[PDB]
Amino acid sequence: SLLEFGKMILEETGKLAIPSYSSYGCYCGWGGKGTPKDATDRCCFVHDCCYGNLPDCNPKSDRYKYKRVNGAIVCEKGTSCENRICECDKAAAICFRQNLNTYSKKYMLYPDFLCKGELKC
Amino acid sequence: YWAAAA
Repeated sequence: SLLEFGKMILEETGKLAIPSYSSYGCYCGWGGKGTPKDATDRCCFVHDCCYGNLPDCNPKSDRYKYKRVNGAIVCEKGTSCENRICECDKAAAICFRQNLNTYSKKYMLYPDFLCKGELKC
Repeated sequence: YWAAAA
């Protein structure tokens, strides 16, 4: 679920999901069009694609379970949707951590009109 | 909140 993803992000990065990742660049928090602004934004682009791979799942509300094995995120077995949703979120949280070094506050609340063109998943 | 050690 969005709230779970949010807590996973905070655990991973030390940044609050809202507002650090809820309106960042072209794809974080609301994505759809444009060339991603940086690596962090590409994390969201890929996460959007990941959810897009699951048309008949509901990642905003469906809750999954996971555990930490010495830092590592391990998705635990639920329904197929939950498993796949968890793997998407896990990847994004890792991606955000891997790109904290280039995160830029200038891309927070990035305006929609600077995000143009469709980029295929 | 999601502790296990440290």
